[PDB]
Amino acid sequence: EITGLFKDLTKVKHARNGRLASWDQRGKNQDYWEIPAGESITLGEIEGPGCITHMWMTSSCRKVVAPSILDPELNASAAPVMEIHPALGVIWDAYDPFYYRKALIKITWDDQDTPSVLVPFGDFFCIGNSYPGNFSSLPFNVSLKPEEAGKFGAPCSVSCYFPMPFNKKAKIEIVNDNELPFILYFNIDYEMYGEPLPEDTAYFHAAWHRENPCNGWGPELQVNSPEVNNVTNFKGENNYTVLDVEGTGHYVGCNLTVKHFQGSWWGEGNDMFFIDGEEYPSLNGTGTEDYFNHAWGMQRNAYPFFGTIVHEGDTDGFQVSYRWHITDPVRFEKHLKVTIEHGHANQLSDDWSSTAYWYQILPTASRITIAPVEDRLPVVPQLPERKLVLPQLTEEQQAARDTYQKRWKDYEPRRDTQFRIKEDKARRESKLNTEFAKKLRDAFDAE
Amino acid sequence: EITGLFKDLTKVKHARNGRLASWDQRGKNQDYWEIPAGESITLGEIEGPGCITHMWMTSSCRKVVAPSILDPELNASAAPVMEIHPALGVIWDAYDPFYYRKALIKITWDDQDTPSVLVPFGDFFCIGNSYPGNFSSLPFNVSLKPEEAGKFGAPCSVSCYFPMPFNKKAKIEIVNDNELPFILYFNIDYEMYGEPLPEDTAYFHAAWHRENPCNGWGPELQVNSPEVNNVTNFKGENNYTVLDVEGTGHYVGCNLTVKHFQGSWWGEGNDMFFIDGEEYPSLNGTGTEDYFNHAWGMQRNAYPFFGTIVHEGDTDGFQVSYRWHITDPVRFEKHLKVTIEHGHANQLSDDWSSTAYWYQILPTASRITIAPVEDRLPVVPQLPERKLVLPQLTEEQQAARDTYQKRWKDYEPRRDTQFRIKEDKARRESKLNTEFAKKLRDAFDAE
Amino acid sequence: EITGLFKDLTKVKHARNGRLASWDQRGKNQDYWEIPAGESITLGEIEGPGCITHMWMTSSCRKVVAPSILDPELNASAAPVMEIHPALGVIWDAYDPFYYRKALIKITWDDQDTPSVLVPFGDFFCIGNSYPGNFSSLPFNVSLKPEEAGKFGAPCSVSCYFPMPFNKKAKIEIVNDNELPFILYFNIDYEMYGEPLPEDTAYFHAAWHRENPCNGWGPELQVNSPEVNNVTNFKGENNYTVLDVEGTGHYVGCNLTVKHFQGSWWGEGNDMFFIDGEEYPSLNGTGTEDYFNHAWGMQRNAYPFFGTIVHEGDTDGFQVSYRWHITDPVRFEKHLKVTIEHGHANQLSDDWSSTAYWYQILPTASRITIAPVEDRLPVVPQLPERKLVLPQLTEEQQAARDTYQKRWKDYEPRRDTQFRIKEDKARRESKLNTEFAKKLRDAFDAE
Amino acid sequence: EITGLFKDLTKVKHARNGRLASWDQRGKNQDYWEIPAGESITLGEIEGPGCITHMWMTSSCRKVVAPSILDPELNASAAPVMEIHPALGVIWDAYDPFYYRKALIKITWDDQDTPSVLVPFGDFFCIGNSYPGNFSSLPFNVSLKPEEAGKFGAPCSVSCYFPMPFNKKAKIEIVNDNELPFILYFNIDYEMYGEPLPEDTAYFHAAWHRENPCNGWGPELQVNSPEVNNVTNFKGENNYTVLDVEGTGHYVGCNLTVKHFQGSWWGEGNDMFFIDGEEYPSLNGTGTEDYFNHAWGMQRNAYPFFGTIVHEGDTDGFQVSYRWHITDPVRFEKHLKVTIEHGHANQLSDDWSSTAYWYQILPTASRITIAPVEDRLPVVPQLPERKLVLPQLTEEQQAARDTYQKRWKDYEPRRDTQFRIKEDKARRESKLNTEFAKKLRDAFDAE
Ligand SMILES: OC[C@H]1O[C@@H](O)[C@@H](O)[C@@H]1O
Ligand SMILES: OC[C@H]1O[C@@H](O)[C@@H](O)[C@@H]1O
Ligand SMILES: OC[C@H]1O[C@@H](O)[C@@H](O)[C@@H]1O
Ligand SMILES: OC[C@H]1O[C@@H](O)[C@@H](O)[C@@H]1O
Ligand SMILES: [Ca+2]
Ligand SMILES: [Ca+2]
Ligand SMILES: [Ca+2]
Ligand SMILES: [Ca+2]
Repeated sequence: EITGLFKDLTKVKHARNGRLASWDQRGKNQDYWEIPAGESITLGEIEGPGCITHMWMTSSCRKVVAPSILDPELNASAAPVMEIHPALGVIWDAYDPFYYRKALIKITWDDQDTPSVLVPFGDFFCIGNSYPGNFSSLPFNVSLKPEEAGKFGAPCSVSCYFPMPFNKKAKIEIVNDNELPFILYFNIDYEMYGEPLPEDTAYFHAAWHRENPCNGWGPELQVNSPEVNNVTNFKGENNYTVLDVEGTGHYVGCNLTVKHFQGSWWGEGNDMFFIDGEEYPSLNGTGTEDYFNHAWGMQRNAYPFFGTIVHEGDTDGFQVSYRWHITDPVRFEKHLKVTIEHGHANQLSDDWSSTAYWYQILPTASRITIAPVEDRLPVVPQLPERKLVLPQLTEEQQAARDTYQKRWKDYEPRRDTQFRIKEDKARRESKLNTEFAKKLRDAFDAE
Repeated sequence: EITGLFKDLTKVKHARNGRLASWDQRGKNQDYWEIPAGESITLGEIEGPGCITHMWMTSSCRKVVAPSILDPELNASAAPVMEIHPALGVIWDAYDPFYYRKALIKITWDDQDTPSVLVPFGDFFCIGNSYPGNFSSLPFNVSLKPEEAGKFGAPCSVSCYFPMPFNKKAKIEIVNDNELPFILYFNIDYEMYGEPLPEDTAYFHAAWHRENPCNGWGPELQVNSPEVNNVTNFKGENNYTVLDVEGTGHYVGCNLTVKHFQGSWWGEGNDMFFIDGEEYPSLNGTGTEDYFNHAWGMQRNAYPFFGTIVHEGDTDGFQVSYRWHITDPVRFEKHLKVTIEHGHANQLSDDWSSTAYWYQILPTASRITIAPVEDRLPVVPQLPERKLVLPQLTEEQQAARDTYQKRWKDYEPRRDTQFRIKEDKARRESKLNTEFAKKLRDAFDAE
Repeated sequence: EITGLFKDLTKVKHARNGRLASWDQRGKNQDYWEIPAGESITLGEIEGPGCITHMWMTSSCRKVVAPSILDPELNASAAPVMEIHPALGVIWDAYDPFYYRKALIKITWDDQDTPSVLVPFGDFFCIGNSYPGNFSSLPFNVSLKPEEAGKFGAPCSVSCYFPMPFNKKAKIEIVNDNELPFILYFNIDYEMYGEPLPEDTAYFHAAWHRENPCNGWGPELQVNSPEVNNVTNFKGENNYTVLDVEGTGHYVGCNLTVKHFQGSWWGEGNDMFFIDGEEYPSLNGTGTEDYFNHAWGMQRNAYPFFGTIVHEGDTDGFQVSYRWHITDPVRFEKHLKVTIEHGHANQLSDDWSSTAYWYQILPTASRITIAPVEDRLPVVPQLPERKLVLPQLTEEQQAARDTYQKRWKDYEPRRDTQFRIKEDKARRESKLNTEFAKKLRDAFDAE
Repeated sequence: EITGLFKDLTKVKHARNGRLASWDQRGKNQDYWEIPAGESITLGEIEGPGCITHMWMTSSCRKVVAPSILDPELNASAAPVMEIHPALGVIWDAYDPFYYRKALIKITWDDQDTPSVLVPFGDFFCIGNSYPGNFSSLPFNVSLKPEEAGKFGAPCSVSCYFPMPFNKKAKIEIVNDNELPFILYFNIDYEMYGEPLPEDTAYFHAAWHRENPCNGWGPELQVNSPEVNNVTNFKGENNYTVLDVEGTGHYVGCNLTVKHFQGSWWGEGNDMFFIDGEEYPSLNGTGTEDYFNHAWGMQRNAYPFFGTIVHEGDTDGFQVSYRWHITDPVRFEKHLKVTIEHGHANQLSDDWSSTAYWYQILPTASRITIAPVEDRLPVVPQLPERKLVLPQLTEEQQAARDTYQKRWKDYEPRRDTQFRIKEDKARRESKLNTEFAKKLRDAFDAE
């Protein structure tokens, strides 16, 4: 009979599709949710048994910083994002650079008392450092326009093909720790099953970590100096920790964001895997790019199972990398610790953050935590404070300043009102999304 | 034991390879078929049980438009396509622009009364608008030389890796509705099985559709104006129809060719899927690029499961896109309607054409039809006619024109004869292909 | 329940991960082996039952050609490869151009009296002609820096995802026929199983071949001339042979390196497959790029199942191509001969070399042999020997020459000593890798 | 003493700078003129003796096609050009494609009864076919953003460094034959002399011509066919005419716009120059790209004295080329005819237009004339008429259409009012420019 990776297309399954989407439930063209500031919102709850098969999202986070001559009430029903150059003098909706780190995606399975996915919104979808890079891999993709590329908080399309099965419940939320609301478009595709999945089905988990700085013993020594290279590290007690989880499952890989400070090479450190509580690692690697299957540094390649999302050569000292263990998972019966030396023998004190992805049987024994929002922001240089003192103003210059400020006082509250109306639609459609998914489950189960 | 997408490589299967190919059955180097004008030709018939595993093709359609100083009889045995610049003045075989829409690929399973695949030759192989774009995806690939790219009817290699099981019969035909013959190279690889395929085996299906113009209510209104955006559309009675099919199976995606007329954006319309006769769509999308897993327009990306084949930014207003639902298929027990609003709430009157791909158990309940050839040609701007008046001619210029017309009246019928000869080879090898596949079937079944 | 190519991620397997790596077992930052000149070295032996799931390697081979002002003893403990421009006048470690062809990879399964893999180190990893090209495919990848690309012996990352099951034993070796040692970094991942694999399990095999020159009847005749194209070849006695193997299994593809001499096109020859001892080929192709799923020449494309690794357009007359038959394998019960005509009807006398990959049930019936190292080297044009005569020397010029000669006489032997020390580390780590793999085997089976 | 092309920087000149500019004479930031539709406007008149040394311009011509949610009265005081994507739904100011051909630049010297420069605005500044290309040469330059390039009527900066001496008067005018007004920014630099120039001083002249179609004897014969190539032409009576002028002076070159119809090569025709009424040309060229100092076609090169502005390989069949005879001028005592064969022996019937540049002693003997606006428009292919029909409209769709039509009824006249006010400023500043230029002249002469 039929073999190979396409074989399942040649047999029918009695499974019912459903979809959680930001679709405009007024039937109009606002097919996005305005996610409120400082709030969690449920994209949907799905009753199992079923499986998530595909996620697509895109997003925008703009801060109103100047009055516009665009009617704000009518503007609210036009295109949702005013991609208009500030030089035209007619509007200024600035880019919020770090909104991908200020928002989390949170997934809970089977009404467990802990989430199984708790990751910044960006990093989950392989946006490191809140700074998108255009790439394709087999389970994750980012479609980023070249004219939006190379800035913090650039808009782009994200897609996830990692399957997420659940016997009883799926609850998918966005946690917005931002002071600003943001626009989220999403299509979360699943299928519902007519019979339970095997009780030992492995469920999709993801967790985020940052060490900033890494606790390096030699940050001021040149990388690859004879003195650094002859230091020993076997047990890897101080290694950067990608994942430290208790249970039965397999790790399926990571993304890694590195901001490197000395301007040599951040990546001499070995991956070291500790399976099921062993004291010394059974799986020893050779270097950090080596783990990501590049060599002599990272290259501007993004391959199905590994590579570069954002290359250091294109940025102010930061790299985003990924490797998927899809046909080569790292398996564990009791425990897995995934580590990488942060520089050779933990020499360096760079800014490392990572998303770890794994599958495991429930219950989820490890309690997944997230650093608070103030520990999630990119490290960026800052212009020194310039204490501008106004020259002597003509009456004409003072009246321009006063007229503009009066426009700003009238305009900003009118935009605020339009934001509040859209946030109301989001909270309303959150409920509707869960209600329709319940109706779909019940109608499917009834036959 | 062995898991992951490569696992079937680790176990033998008692199945016998065969291949339908345009190989030169004289044993010489004309390993192509001259497909005759206005005729159908059978690439081959294969007795089941078996599965199509791979198709590769390439093609050329030239029109002789000028006399050549190349001996036409010897020229017939040189390379099959005279890629010689018209400025050399020695030959002119002009490119036929729309031959990809004028020819169909037609596949009938198990001696059914209706084809299960009836699609223009281009569109089946993800050439939209008879206008190749270079790209790769998991099931379909086009390899297009940059020097041939950017023109109607460019030569290129096409490859398909969608499996096509059949229990009783496969009949693969080209329907050439062109006034010209065209050169076809092909390799269709299949394997033969020793036992029947299960009765719930889903068979490969594809069908082509166009709405030109779409029935837009606001083609002259600016896209994303507040008036357009506050129109409602829940039921999608007037949505563009990608697929409307009765049976049990699953949709596995589409290509979509859009020629956009107003010069704004064509893509605001939501995908809406109607499963198993439901009145309101159960699967609600957010936008057309969103369905194709891009955002804020389409990008010049072609990923394994989605993207752009031909970008609007490179063309005279047209886009060719695809999405594959290989791990996330849209299943149906009785019926499936795959629709997309043509602009938000079907505002727009653009030229939309699509290839829908799906698998279903037999029988093919739905008679698959195709629009006639006059309805399949790309919409292109035309130069105004120029009623050129010859100047007063010198004797020398009159002699040149007469000598050239004489050369043309001798040369064209010599080229016509060489075409007719190659067409007799194609008709001969059609029969031989089916005879050999029968020998191979009988020898395999004897052992 | 769960379907599609990711499905195996949703079930746990009670299998234990292991890895053979070049990790520094002093715990320091020499995570590479200095592979000795004219020696074989075991990367590791693993006791089955198990499966290789992933290999990553990179390599460097430099010849010391000038004295350095870098302290040679300290330099041994710095970065392993001195990528320092010779115009600085401080060091010169020249690139060894053909080391990819002078070293072999050699894999023996279940203690058989033949290796099952015996292929030049480069060709195995889809580096043809000892001349890397940057590309991705589903099973094999090369990540080559653009700065390093376009030369013989360029450093690059290689990865292999073809699974390699074994019930009793895996033995992975490098055979270095080079007069120079070379640096090898490697990570070889596998999993160990608690029960045997089915005895009918198909084992990974690969073998290498070269015809230089091919035995052409008409190398001086223009390709695609009428005289060439009307020559017949049905039976393919003189076809280039990619593979000729007795057993039960399936061919999963090749790489092919062609150096072309006449400056026209090397690729008119058809693939012809002979299954189970048939006299005439049952699988006839149409041309060599056609086999590689390109058309009208090879393109600068590398797609998941086929394409170009190195494009003839970018070199001095040579191409490196691949095709993978992963979902479309060529199966055989008794025998398989994979051939391609070398030019149409074997017209041409070019330099062809290939790696064939297949799976088969044990035993390996025939010894896999390899051409000796003198027959494995790329064909490169040579500068005529420029018999330089020194002019009359000033005393200062003579003293400069003597001083330099003297530095070289002291420096070279100090670099030799440092190579011998690293070679001793490789031989020591060879034994430790096998001992650790046995400990892991025993501790796994103990549970 | 000092030599070379820089030498004149080492000697002072008792000459006064002046400048005609579109500077905002309200002292605000509208430093452009809205040139009224269907009017001429004087950029300025300058009393001699003096010399124009430098001209810079840019321009914009938008058509309001949709209602804006931008307040139009406030919008008039923001940036002058709403470079805002129509897909945002907030504004639509469409590009007018042919304004470069609908407006002329007209310069009259010494109050003569003819202009000495009468050339379409675009063509004068080496914008051919109302289609800018980015380039630099010694006397003319275009700086065109890549984002704006590849479209009719793209905004770009133009600069002219040809000197224009005048003993008595310079009058510089724009002649706007467009139905639409357009924005013009300009800076025209000159110096004023304290004594007359020698009376024999040669004055700058330019004239424009178009032959569409050219009067070809053989447009349907393949270019470079032996029949075409053996037709003779010594006297060039039917040659394309770049310049045909009576006086004493020198030709300093041309730009040439060709739209080529047969898709071979337009450029086999020789330049032939007839000096001082000779019957047979004394200067015989070899081909059209040869005249332009390219070969085997035109290249994407733009060099100080010659090259390509717009390359045929980037357009729908049209090329724009230039040559400057700055050190190699073509001198005449009584008469010059500059001709080029329109294809070999005037075979072809393509669309040729040119700007000829020359210097000559006054008087300008013959009126410089120009084809009327309807004879100046690029030849472009036209889409067939779409004859859309509205479907049956919902009450909602009808209400949206009525609301949008009402917004447009109100909005368009509001934009018309703002254009009329800016046109009043242009007419006002025309007078002020000439008044100020007279005050400068008188103040300088007083000194
Ligand atoms: O890729 C080989 C080695 O080169 C260096 O960049 C190290 O990080 C690595 O282990
Ligand atoms: O990608 C987000 C949204 O942007 C617009 O171009 C819409 O087509 C889409 O719904
Ligand atoms: O790809 C079509 C044909 O063109 C030539 O390059 C041949 O090698 C091939 O069979
Ligand atoms: O450049 C040499 C010759 O090549 C052809 O394109 C002719 O137009 C020209 O005279
Ligand atoms: Ca290391
Ligand atoms: Ca929408
Ligand atoms: Ca052939
Ligand atoms: Ca000529």
